[PDB]
Amino acid sequence: QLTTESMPFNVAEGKEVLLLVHNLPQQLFGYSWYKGERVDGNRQIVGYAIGTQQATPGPANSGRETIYPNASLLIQNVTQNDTGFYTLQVIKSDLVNEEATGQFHVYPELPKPSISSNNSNPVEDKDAVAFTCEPETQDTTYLWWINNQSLPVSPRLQLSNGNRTLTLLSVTRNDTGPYECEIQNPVSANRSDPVTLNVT
Amino acid sequence: QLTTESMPFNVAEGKEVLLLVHNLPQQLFGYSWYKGERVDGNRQIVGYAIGTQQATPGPANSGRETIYPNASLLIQNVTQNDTGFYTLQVIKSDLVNEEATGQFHVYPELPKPSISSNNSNPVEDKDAVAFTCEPETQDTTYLWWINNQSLPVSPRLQLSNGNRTLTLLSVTRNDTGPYECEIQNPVSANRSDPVTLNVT
Amino acid sequence: QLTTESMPFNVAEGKEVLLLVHNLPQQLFGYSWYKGERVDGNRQIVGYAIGTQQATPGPANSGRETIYPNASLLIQNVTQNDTGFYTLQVIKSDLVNEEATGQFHVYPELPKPSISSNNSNPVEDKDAVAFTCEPETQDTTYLWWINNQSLPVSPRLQLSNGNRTLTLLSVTRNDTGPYECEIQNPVSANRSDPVTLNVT
Amino acid sequence: APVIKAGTATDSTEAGVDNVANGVKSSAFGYDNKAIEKESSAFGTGNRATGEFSSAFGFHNIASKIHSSAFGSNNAADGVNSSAFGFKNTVSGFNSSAFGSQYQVTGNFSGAFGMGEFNGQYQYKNEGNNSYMIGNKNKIASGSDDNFILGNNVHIGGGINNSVALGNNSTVSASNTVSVGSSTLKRKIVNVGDGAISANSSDAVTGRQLYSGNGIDTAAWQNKLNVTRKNDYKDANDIDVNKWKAKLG
Amino acid sequence: APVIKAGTATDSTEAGVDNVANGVKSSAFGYDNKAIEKESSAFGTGNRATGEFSSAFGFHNIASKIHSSAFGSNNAADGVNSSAFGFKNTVSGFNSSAFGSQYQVTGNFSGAFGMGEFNGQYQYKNEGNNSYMIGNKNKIASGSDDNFILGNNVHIGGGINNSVALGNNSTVSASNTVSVGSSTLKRKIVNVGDGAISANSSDAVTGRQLYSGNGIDTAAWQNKLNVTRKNDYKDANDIDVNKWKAKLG
Amino acid sequence: APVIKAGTATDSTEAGVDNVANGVKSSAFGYDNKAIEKESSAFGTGNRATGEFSSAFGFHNIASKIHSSAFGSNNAADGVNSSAFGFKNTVSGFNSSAFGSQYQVTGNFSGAFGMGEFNGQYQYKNEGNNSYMIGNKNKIASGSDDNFILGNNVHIGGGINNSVALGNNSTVSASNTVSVGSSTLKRKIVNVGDGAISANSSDAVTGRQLYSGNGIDTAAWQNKLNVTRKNDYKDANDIDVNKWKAKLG
Ligand SMILES: *[C@@H]1O[C@H](CO)[C@@H](O)[C@H](O)[C@H]1NC(C)=O
Ligand SMILES: *[C@@H]1O[C@H](CO)[C@@H](O)[C@H](O)[C@H]1NC(C)=O
Ligand SMILES: *[C@@H]1O[C@H](CO)[C@@H](O)[C@H](O)[C@H]1NC(C)=O
Ligand SMILES: *[C@@H]1O[C@H](CO)[C@@H](O)[C@H](O)[C@H]1NC(C)=O
Ligand SMILES: *[C@@H]1O[C@H](CO)[C@@H](O)[C@H](O)[C@H]1NC(C)=O
Ligand SMILES: *[C@@H]1O[C@H](CO)[C@@H](O)[C@H](O)[C@H]1NC(C)=O
Ligand SMILES: *[C@@H]1O[C@H](CO)[C@@H](O)[C@H](O)[C@H]1NC(C)=O
Ligand SMILES: *[C@@H]1O[C@H](CO)[C@@H](O)[C@H](O)[C@H]1NC(C)=O
Ligand SMILES: *[C@@H]1O[C@H](CO)[C@@H](O)[C@H](O)[C@H]1NC(C)=O
Ligand SMILES: *[C@@H]1O[C@H](CO)[C@@H](O)[C@H](O)[C@H]1NC(C)=O
Ligand SMILES: *[C@@H]1O[C@H](CO)[C@@H](O)[C@H](O)[C@H]1NC(C)=O
Ligand SMILES: *[C@@H]1O[C@H](CO)[C@@H](O)[C@H](O)[C@H]1NC(C)=O
Ligand SMILES: *[C@@H]1O[C@H](CO)[C@@H](O)[C@H](O)[C@H]1NC(C)=O
Ligand SMILES: *[C@@H]1O[C@H](CO)[C@@H](O)[C@H](O)[C@H]1NC(C)=O
Ligand SMILES: *[C@@H]1O[C@H](CO)[C@@H](O)[C@H](O)[C@H]1NC(C)=O
Ligand SMILES: *[C@@H]1O[C@H](CO)[C@@H](O)[C@H](O)[C@H]1NC(C)=O
Ligand SMILES: *[C@@H]1O[C@H](CO)[C@@H](O)[C@H](O)[C@H]1NC(C)=O
Ligand SMILES: *[C@@H]1O[C@H](CO)[C@@H](O)[C@H](O)[C@H]1NC(C)=O
Repeated sequence: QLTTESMPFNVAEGKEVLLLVHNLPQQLFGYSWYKGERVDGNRQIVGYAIGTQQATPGPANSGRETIYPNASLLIQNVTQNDTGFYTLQVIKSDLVNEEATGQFHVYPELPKPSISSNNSNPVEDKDAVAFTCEPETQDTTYLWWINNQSLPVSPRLQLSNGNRTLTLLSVTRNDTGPYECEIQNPVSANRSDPVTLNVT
Repeated sequence: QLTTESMPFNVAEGKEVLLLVHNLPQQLFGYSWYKGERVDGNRQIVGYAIGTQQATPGPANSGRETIYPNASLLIQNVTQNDTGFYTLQVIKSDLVNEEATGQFHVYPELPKPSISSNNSNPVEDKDAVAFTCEPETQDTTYLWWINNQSLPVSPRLQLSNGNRTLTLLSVTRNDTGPYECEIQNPVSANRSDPVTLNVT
Repeated sequence: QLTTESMPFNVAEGKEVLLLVHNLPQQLFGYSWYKGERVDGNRQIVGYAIGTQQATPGPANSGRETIYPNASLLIQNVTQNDTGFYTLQVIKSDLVNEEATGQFHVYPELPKPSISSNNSNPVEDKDAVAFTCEPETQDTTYLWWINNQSLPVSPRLQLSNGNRTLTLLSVTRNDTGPYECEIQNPVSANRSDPVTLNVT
Repeated sequence: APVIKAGTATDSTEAGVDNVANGVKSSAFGYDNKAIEKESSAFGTGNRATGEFSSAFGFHNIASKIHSSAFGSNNAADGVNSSAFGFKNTVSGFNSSAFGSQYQVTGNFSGAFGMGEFNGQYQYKNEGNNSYMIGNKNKIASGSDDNFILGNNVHIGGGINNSVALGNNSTVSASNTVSVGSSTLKRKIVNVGDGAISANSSDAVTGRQLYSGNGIDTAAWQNKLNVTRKNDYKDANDIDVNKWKAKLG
Repeated sequence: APVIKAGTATDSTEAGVDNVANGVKSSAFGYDNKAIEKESSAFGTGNRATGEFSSAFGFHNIASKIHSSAFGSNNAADGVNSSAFGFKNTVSGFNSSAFGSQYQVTGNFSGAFGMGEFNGQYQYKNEGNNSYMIGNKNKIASGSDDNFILGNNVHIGGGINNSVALGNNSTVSASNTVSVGSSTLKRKIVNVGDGAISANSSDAVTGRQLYSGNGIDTAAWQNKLNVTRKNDYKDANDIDVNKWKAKLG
Repeated sequence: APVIKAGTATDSTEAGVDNVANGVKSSAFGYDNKAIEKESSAFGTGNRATGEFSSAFGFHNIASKIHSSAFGSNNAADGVNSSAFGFKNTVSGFNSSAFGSQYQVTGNFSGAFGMGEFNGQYQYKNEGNNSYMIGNKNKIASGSDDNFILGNNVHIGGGINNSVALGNNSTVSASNTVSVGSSTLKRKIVNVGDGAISANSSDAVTGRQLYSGNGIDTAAWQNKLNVTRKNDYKDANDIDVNKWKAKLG
């Protein structure tokens, strides 16, 4: 059975991805890589012909794709538009086609985040102040860090807009600490600036 | 069964004739019209190829013959030399030839005839004067008209040289009238000048 | 059965030899003559093609070989290097090859020989004088002649170096006569100048 | 075991193992052969004849139209009166032919004789009408018709009609031209007969003709080049006298 | 039902339905196949092999001579060592071949590769000896030999030998010529290497060669054009003294 | 009597008399046919298919490699992806083809279309790589590659690359040239479009272009030929005065 494996599965934008091929048949006539789940002549990225040992780019080629004699495909300068399925066509010696598939996801370089509060001076006895990380980007994961420690789960810590917004139902002067939030994708994550509470 | 029909069967010289085709097979590859009862490459008049939709004149073509998509042949400026048999070759989809035949006759434009008498002054009591239409033409039919009514069949009206010569065995003064003869072919017929008898 | 026959079998240098072919198959496609016992494309001397009636020399041709329509090969100006086997290739109508072989020997034209004696004045009572025909040549037959009659076989007539050296064991004055040497090969033979003894 | 038996239609024959014959008067001889149309024959191994009067002989051949021949290995003749002979030849045009290896002809009344390339798709194809290519790895773009190629690595772009390309690595860049080389390699034309120097002749002048210049217009050339004929020079024709007398006194 | 059985001769095989095999070691496989000569094969539908060692493979093919091959549809190879491959090809010459559709080759040692036309008879045929045609709808008249055509709609008349025609709608009007067009359409020859301007060279000069004129006979050209050389125009050579003194005093 | 039976391998078929099938999914149909490799077919009389996926159809045909087609009479296709079609064609190269009679192609990616000669050995063969021959009795020596021949009796020696030969009895003597004849017979090139006379154009000038001389460098030509312009001769420009006054007084 023919199987392809992306390496790595999740690639940062502007990096490269390499698709490995396993259990390649013994006697072969050539390979071809197509963009998408279908094998269509308009979607051919690159093709190899073992007989004459030639690697001819296809109509879908953009100059960033190279084929290898052991059938691996290397894509450099990857962009978010490349996220999708790729199919490998293997033509055996008797010229009967064999097909496989593979995919990878491209994610952006997630930047420095920042935090905001709609009440600058919480009331010491009680307040309902809310905390939110403004720089909205897609398909991330959010988590909060208080006093240099993961937030303790409690109904007192309300979360809204998924859980990018942290609302403190009833604040106390004992809760003074550095508030700091993370925005995180399968490829990268790095931290925001600690935010303090103002009480007296 | 493939049958061809001339239209009309008898054509005046210088006119046109159209050969119709009936029961033409459903799946065809092309046609060809040959002069004579045989199918020979030297006798090909015209040929049609349904595939490329092209009509190509043959060696026997003279510029007066046009073929039609419904296998019909049109011959313009027909002459007396064209009288003969024509064969149509139909090539079916499997390229097995099918044959048919057709014919027509060409006849000339017969003019006014004229009449002559070998005795200008018939003897009133009795005479054996003979009447003849001089302008001899081939394959024509003659008929005589007296007192502008068809000649009454009688042994008294002798006919010689077929019946182009009318001899009156025993004339009488009561037979005085306009003598007038016709020539008729399958295509046309028109009259001479009436001739009278002289008695006193 | 295909058989070839050299004519003549033994040829003097610079003469011509003709190889005859017998029992040639009825339906033929062409012939070919190869030098040596093998049929190799590098050894082809000449080839004939009955269809187009062309005689094309081969790589082994030297300009001295001609092929006749009846498959015979003629070699003019033969040399001692030509001695060997020749194979004839006959290709029938169905193009199944048929092979046959033939050979001939080339020999040089031997000259007048000459005779030598180690003793110019044989002793009359007895002597052991030896005669020898000096001009040594390969693959030839040696014949001696005394008083113009073939040498009478006797242990008295010793022969050495095969029989090119004739030693007379105990000469007598009655043995005086003409002594003459004959060098002969399969292709030619001619004689030397008679030699005599000196006695008194 | 191999068997001889009737197909699913009248006078249909199946000879061998795992054969299918469905057309009338059709026959499938060999292994895994299918003849599905009337008077269609599939002889060999794994052939398919899906068109009337079509024949696929060899190995894994496909014929699909009213008169299609696919003889060889992995040939696909999908076109009316189209023939694909050789190894992996695909003919998709009308009355088009192809002989060789790994060549595709999608044009009408076109042909190809040589070797192309097939990695997973046909990389070199003839898409022009009434066009023929003889050579290796030749391309004719769609819309370029009446083009002829005798060479290798000759690619013809769009909108190039009535052109001939000769030789290895030739290049065609315009219509109604015969190309002998590219901008990098330019070939000489040798053994050319003498031209027909005259007012209207369209010939090819040679090196000797231009060297000697026989037959040129001795009057037209004497106006393009402002020559001074020796007759006038020796006879003072066409001179100024009011100012020649100045320099010469 | 289809049957396997011996023919009417030794080692003759009939496979299928309604087959006839009459030659020794002959075979007819398929439907309505006839192999009548020794070692003749007819495989397919309605083939006829009437010559020794002849094979007709396909649909309604006819081979009639000592080595004839008719592979395809409705091919008729009636000629010794002749081959007709494709659709409706008729080869009547000796050692002649034809590949394509609707082409006839009646010449000896001739060939055709392309498409002709067959309405009821072959309208385009090769009647010349040692002549080859590659293109569509090309004609070579009988008696015109050693002619080569690379183009379409090229008709060669009688008495035209040793000629080459290149390109679509080319025209040949004489012997020992190479034509790259007709009187209406004339092609340019591009990418030509520089000629060999000299006394005896037979090359093809280029635009730059005639533009610059390098290597011309500077002495022959100075006689055809009466050129007053600047050296004489500077040194007063070859003038009249009894005439110049008249106009110039 | 002819019989249908299994060969010596799985799904192997023998049809006829005296047949041998040894490859898996192989078949031998006819008389004295041998199919010895996997998925190999031998149909006809005395055919041998000794390579995988190879087919020999006809009379005494031999196919020996991984995709070999020998269709016709006495063809021998011994080469990967090689095809030999016609009568007695031997293809020994890689991806090479041959159609015609008595032609041998031993070059790689080469081809031949025509007739050669075979007395007991192939006298005319294609030994060059990426080279194609169309004609009769043509030769290409080994080591001469990227050559194209359109003619008869054209022999190409060693060390001649990137050359084209056109016409009967043409001769090639150098690389990067196109020959339209030999030293004995030289062909004219007719119906040539007008060139592009200029500084850098590589075209073919015609008879009218050289006749009229339009577009030539009127200044360069006036130095190579030391013409005396009428603009100076009439105006007395560029003359000696101390020497004209001597002879003219
Ligand atoms: C294919 O080629 C590249 C470079 O040699 C290599 O990195 C890759 O591992 C190869 N694929 C396999 C399965 O070895
Ligand atoms: C990667 O992608 C960007 C966008 O096209 C381009 O500017 C950059 O030069 C590329 N870098 C390389 C090494 O190709
Ligand atoms: C780290 O934060 C900086 C500032 O926005 C950003 O440029 C960079 O992409 C981040 N790197 C990672 C691995 O998250
Ligand atoms: C802002 O913080 C105040 C603190 O009392 C709270 O009442 C309010 O709900 C927060 N506003 C939003 C939009 O979260
Ligand atoms: C506490 O602070 C440092 C950065 O200031 C951070 O790297 C560390 O992970 C935090 N402590 C824990 C247990 O994560
Ligand atoms: C924050 O959002 C994601 C949404 O999937 C969820 O998985 C995660 O558990 C959330 N964290 C908290 C503390 O609610
Ligand atoms: C064939 O075409 C001509 C002109 O359209 C027409 O006169 C004739 O009737 C047609 N023949 C038949 C049988 O319809
Ligand atoms: C018809 O035929 C006669 C004799 O050739 C010729 O004079 C006449 O011009 C022709 N008329 C037409 C309309 O073709
Ligand atoms: C009538 O007579 C004239 C000349 O005498 C001839 O031209 C014409 O053909 C005739 N017309 C008919 C219908 O007979
Ligand atoms: C001439 O007219 C007279 C009338 O009496 C008749 O007797 C005679 O038969 C006629 N001659 C011929 C040749 O008709
Ligand atoms: C009698 O009179 C006229 C000739 O003037 C003719 O047209 C008419 O047909 C004649 N009567 C009969 C019955 O023919
Ligand atoms: C005139 O001759 C023709 C010859 O066929 C004949 O049919 C016709 O009946 C004849 N008419 C008379 C009145 O005799
Ligand atoms: C073969 O041909 C030559 C030429 O006539 C002749 O000399 C020779 O005798 C022939 N051999 C036979 C056996 O006829
Ligand atoms: C035979 O060979 C010798 C040496 O090559 C040569 O001198 C002689 O001219 C040749 N004789 C003939 C008749 O060719
Ligand atoms: C005879 O001897 C002479 C030279 O001495 C030589 O040329 C010739 O070949 C010999 N002839 C014969 C028949 O031995
Ligand atoms: C030489 O002749 C003498 C005669 O007495 C004899 O003794 C001797 O054997 C001969 N020697 C040789 C080498 O012939
Ligand atoms: C004897 O004498 C002559 C030479 O002189 C020779 O030809 C002849 O053959 C000799 N007789 C015998 C039997 O050898
Ligand atoms: C001379 O030498 C040969 C060598 O074989 C021999 O056959 C022959 O008999 C010898 N003659 C005598 C008289 O010994």
